[PDB]
Amino acid sequence: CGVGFIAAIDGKPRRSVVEKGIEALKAVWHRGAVDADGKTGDGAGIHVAVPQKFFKDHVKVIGHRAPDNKLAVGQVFLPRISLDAQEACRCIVETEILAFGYYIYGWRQVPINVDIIGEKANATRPEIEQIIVGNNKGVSDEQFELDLYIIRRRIEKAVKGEQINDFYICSLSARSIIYKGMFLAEQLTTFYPDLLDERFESDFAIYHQRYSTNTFPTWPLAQPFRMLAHNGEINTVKGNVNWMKAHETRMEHPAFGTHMQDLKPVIGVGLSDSGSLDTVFEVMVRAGRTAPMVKMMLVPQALTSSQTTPDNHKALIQYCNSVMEPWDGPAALAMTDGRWVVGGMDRNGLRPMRYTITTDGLIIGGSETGMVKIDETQVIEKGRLGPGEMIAVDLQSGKLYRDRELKDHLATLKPWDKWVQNTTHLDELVKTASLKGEPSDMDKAELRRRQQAFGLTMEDMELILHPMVEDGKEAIGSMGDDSPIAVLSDKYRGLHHFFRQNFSQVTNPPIDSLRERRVMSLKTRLGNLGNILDEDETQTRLLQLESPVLTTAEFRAMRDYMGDTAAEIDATFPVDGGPEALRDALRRIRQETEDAVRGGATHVILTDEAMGPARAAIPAILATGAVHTHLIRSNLRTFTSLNVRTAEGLDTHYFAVLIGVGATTVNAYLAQEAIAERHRRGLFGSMPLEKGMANYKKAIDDGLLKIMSKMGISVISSYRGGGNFEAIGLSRALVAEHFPAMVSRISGIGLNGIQKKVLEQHATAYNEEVVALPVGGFYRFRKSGDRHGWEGGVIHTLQQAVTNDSYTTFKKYSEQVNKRPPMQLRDLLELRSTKAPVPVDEVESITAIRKRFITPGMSMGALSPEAHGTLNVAMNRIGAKSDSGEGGEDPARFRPDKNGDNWNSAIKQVASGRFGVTAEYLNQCRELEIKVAQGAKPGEGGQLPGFKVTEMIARLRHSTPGVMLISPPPHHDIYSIEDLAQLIYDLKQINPDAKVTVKLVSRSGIGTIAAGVAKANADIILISGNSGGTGASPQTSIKFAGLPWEMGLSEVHQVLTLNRLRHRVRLRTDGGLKTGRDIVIAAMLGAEEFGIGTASLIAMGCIMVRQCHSNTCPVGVCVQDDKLRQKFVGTPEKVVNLFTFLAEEVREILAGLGFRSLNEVIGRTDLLHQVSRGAEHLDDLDLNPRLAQVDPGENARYCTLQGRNEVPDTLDARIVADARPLFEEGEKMQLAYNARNTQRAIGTRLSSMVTRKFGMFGLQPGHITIRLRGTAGQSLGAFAVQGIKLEVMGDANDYVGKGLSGGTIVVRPTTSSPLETNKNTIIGNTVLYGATAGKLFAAGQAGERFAVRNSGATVVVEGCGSNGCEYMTGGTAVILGRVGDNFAAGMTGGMAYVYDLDDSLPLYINDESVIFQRIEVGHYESQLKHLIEEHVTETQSRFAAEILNDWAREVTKFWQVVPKEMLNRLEVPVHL
Amino acid sequence: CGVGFIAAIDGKPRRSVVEKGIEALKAVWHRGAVDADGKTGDGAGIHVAVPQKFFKDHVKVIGHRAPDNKLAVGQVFLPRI
Ligand SMILES: Cc1cc2nc3c(=O)[nH]c(=O)nc-3n(C[C@H](O)[C@H](O)[C@H](O)COP(=O)(O)O)c2cc1C
Ligand code: F3S
Repeated sequence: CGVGFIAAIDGKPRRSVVEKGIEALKAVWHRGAVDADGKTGDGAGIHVAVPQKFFKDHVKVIGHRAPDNKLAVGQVFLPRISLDAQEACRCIVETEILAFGYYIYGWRQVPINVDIIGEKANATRPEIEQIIVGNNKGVSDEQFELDLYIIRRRIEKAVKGEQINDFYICSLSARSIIYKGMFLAEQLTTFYPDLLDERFESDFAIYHQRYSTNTFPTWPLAQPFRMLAHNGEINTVKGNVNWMKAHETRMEHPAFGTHMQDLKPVIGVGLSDSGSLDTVFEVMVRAGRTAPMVKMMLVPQALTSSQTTPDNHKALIQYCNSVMEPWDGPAALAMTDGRWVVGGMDRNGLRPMRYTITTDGLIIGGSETGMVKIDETQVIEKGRLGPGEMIAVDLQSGKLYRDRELKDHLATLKPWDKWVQNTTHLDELVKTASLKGEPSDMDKAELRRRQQAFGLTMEDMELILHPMVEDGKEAIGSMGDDSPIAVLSDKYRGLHHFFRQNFSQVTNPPIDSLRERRVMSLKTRLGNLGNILDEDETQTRLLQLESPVLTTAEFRAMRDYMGDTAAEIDATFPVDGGPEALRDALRRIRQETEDAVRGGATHVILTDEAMGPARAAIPAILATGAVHTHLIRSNLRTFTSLNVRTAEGLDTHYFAVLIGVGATTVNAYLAQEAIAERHRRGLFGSMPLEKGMANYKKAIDDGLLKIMSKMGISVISSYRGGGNFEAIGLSRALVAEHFPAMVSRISGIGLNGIQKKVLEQHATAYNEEVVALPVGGFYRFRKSGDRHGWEGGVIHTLQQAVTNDSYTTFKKYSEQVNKRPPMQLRDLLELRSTKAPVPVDEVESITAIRKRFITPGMSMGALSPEAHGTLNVAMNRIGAKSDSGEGGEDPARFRPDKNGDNWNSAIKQVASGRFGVTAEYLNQCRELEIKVAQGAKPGEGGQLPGFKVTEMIARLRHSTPGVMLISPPPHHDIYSIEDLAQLIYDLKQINPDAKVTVKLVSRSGIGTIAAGVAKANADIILISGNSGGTGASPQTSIKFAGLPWEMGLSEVHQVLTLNRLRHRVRLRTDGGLKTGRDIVIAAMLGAEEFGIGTASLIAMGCIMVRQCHSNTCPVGVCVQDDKLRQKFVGTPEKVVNLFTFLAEEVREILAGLGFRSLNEVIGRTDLLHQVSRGAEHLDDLDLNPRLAQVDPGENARYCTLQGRNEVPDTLDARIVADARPLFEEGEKMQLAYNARNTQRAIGTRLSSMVTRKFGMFGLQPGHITIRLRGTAGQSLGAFAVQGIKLEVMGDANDYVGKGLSGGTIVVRPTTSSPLETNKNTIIGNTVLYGATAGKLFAAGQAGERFAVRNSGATVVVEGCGSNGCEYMTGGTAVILGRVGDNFAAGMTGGMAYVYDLDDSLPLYINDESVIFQRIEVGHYESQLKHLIEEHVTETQSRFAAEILNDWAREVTKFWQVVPKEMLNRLEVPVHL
Repeated sequence: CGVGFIAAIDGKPRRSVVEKGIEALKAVWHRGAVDADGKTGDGAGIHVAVPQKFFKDHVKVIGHRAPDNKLAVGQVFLPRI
């Protein structure tokens, strides 16, 4: 896994670049997916210049004459199984090339060697050939390239016309060639011996290797591509393709001519994201622009409102963002035009990219800084690439442009500043809009009648509407969702309940938003779409709004500006139309919209304003979906906009789905009317109405940003009309016809059910004489309201059965719970065998079945210490496993109590915050667990209120007492599957006895992610559902996010069985498990272990009060008081009895079924049947996708291996064989070795042995020291304890000092280095992630996210990048250099010192929660002096030495940064 | 290698024709391409009438109502990978 590029600065061809490229490719085997075969790869490739002399000598040998001009060589993949396909494709190519007039020299068969390819990469091997085309018309180079591209496109279209499969073209150009395949990285020069020749010289080279998630290789899917190479993985392609489908219908350029007609469907079928992006990039380059300009137009920079860039770049970025929608997502790009060679990064800067210049006029860049062997007596400058940066090389003139120079050179071509001034805003327009013409308020009775028509209850106004207008933020709930799903319910559930949101597992990182809110934009532009292949002032003349949500006054001002060009459309249908009225209304509106747009209209306003006692309202979602889809399919969406006036919009989940369907702006007038009516009654107090509306809009925008950030999208323009949702319970026909791209794995109600529901509610509201709204139960149980999973009687009967220790009571409980109408997916299936029953005394005993149950993790921040300890003691008494969850654990509980009641936990979590993760915390467990996403709040981090953090929890988490703690949504360690494999390797090295468990959340597409994580040596997968509890979460994320585990579990099982991977991992599920029938169904689906969770809380005393976030739980389960902790009533015997009953129920059901063990039934799906609710409901749910049986064949249907999956040994092994006196005598040692980038986690296993022997703080500092010489790998010294000292001479790659636990690391350049130590990058990204103790001294600059989540470490580094010291909690950090934007963002504890020569810190710092001043206390001066002296002592630096020389005049050049919460608690105050 | 057809002259359904068809198919192994594997064939097939009662009982078991008219059953090959 990795990209890389080598370029000769002067621009002269030579063999050196090609041989160095091959050498660099030969050393990326550690990141790839190692396999037991050793021959099976997943894709590799190189992209070089054309060796003219080679092919000219070939042609001479054949017998022709070598031409004067350059040659053209096309590489093709033809089918191999047939002999007509080959002949048909050859004929097509030859009649399509000769139609232009060029001369064909002949074909050539590339020599290959099939000795190195495995099996499954050989059954689909294509026939590789080359065609030699010469130019005889004497045309120029640009024209020749243009005709070659047109010929390639026409050949592709013609071959696709005959549906001729297995055909591909890897290149057809006169400048460059591509050698790629499905072999290992190191075996590239063995499969293709041509590259071993002496005449293959070039002036540039690009190389790439990928890491696929599945095990079925397809040769045309290997990178690099033609004029592109991509690392990372793009988020928004389902939205960008839809917008390209509208951009195609107007684009045209005189360079192509009539031939333009054969490039209309630019994005073909059967491509990945890196293919579609490549196609768009190539089209935009071939039409006049240059590679830097296209890179800026497609992947722009983050336009911030700060004074740290010249206005030139701001105008340029405004133009670029106005002309095109960005292509977001983690992306490290290495692209090349015919002239330029560019290496660039995305907006957030997630992937790493490091480069190097040598004195030979040679630049080498890649993902790792130790791939090519180069002595430091040859280097000139080392560097990196920040967020949005780029580095370019011009080969025609032979020059090297860095970031700023390239920006200044690019902002000169056109007068951008004079062009941008054509933009017009709306606040100017709303201020010129006079305070006249406002209509009179609606009547109270009319408002209530309209609200009742949509099903709005008073709890929708007192719970989720009052906090918005009162506070500026959204509501909060603290328990799982036990409500029935939308289709199985019986009340009126709006259409916006059928759409579950999306999020990102390991393959993509979610974007945190409370700290990097500067890179997220909500800009909206009307009058924007047009020709994308143009450059003129008319392209930036449009209307611009600051937010897609508009109030009523703003809507009237915008309607003023629109005026005489807009067309309004009715969206109501007659109630008496008949059984097919809604379909006819849809037809009518989607015909009128098209007939009006063709008439010159440019704005369509879709209103339901005429809703009355005889006209029901069409659901706005369906209307906008139909209209947008029809406009896209009729080549008219490019002309107009789409404005929606709705009467149901009240929650932040409505606007999200409306903008996701395709609407441009959304206006909710009924909500504003309700706000005004509630204000006139004197309910908000003394605040004006405008302040309330402003607070409501701010809360809506914040919630929209939250919803947009769960997936990884940072701009609204690329999120609109993409359909980032899933419909569960809608007909396949309806979704596939009216909605762009959503999957309905189980079809549901069609149009008749929606019409029936709408008409029923409308009649109930308008013919029935209403006087007030129902109280309604959706978040809280109400008798008049909706049904729930946990009612009162069930809980009381369960608690009684548990406390009296009687089984018949528990069977009464089971009979009560297994008799309600269906409420979940697992209620419709039915067990049915064909064998004869066997007696009860023959099945497995209760012990072997109880050891299959575990309890999920529940943090100590949420639960009380007593309940946590009770669970830990109870679960260890019966032999099962418990969980500690996030928030760490008490060290003093690490030994059995004196009743033998051991309070330890057999499962430790590695949360996203690493709040208590140390070296001892990971060596005191049997079985580990990685938590990627939680069941209740997927794509989000756990929260903890500011008053829940007592002194004990503050000490246990190494934080500040009385401070809100919100975990970061992403992981900062897991940005792609390769980083997940790296982290799994780290965890398996730090603890040599435990297993690694990955926790996911059920959704569509989880199958490929599961097949990918299974290749990363993970051995337990956990699939949580959407109905899981939580400690504190927003209500929208609780009710409108996730999917039932019935889908995800079956999908993962089938996908894992398909890839012959099921026999290596185990499956575990939880979420909503209550009885034995549920467990048996889950075991039939494929699971092997089961988690219970909330039921345990009910066995200990919790009665579902749903006030966990208030710190006032009456029983005292989730509490941190003393008054309330004294009211605990829990006992372990209760939980033991619960588990015993639950296991013996499974025994009962199995004995009645006809089996004697759970292994007899796991995976046997054919024991389940589906019966529907009857001929009176007519939901067409087909669970057959859920009951499909994939045949294993040879393998079993469960795990059959012993122990974990061991991994290859790093250098640590040798160290353990050398430092034996330290482990036997306990004496001092000193070792020296040679490091290389193919050695990961150097010094971690040694730390494990030291921890097991002496402990974290048993050895004096510097007991054992190691000296490494060379560029080290990743995770250097991760989880190092005190007493270990690593000294690297050279540089480190990434994640150096991750989770430092008291050790000491020192990084310095070589003594023979001609480099300024304060101007060259030495360490990479994410340094000191979650460290608790130790020291780290570096003699260079660090990367991005330097010292995130630092807790107790001390670091001295000569520079920093962007996002430095983000969300730091404790310790000291000295930065002797410059910093980037968003510095010290979210900092809540510690201290920082910056050394400012430029006096430009107030422009980069985030003055939100920290204060910056100058040093005024000698106590804080001795600290800095001693730290810099220690730095000088260790690294022998020269910058810091010269700073120490002139101390009196440089002490006044330092800024001191101190958090705001630490203003009372500091002990020597900072002021005078 | 071979074709074959069985028909009831009067035109009344019965299990006899289907079982005789299966029996006839079970005895054409001498003309085919025998292989060292013993499992690899090159194609075989049968074409019969629709068993209305079978699928009607299936639908009844599912939970719907068996219609009065005849049924329609489509057999499809979808991708597996
Ligand atoms: C009070 C509470 C605290 C929780 N804390 C965590 C946590 O810290 N980390 C985590 O991964 N899951 C946490 N969970 C979710 C559980 O791990 C598990 O997914 C959930 O309880 C399953 O729901 P169920 O009991 O209905 O089966 C918590 C759940 C609750 C109710
Ligand atoms: S709902 Fe929560 S506040 Fe206590 S009683 Fe149950 S754990």
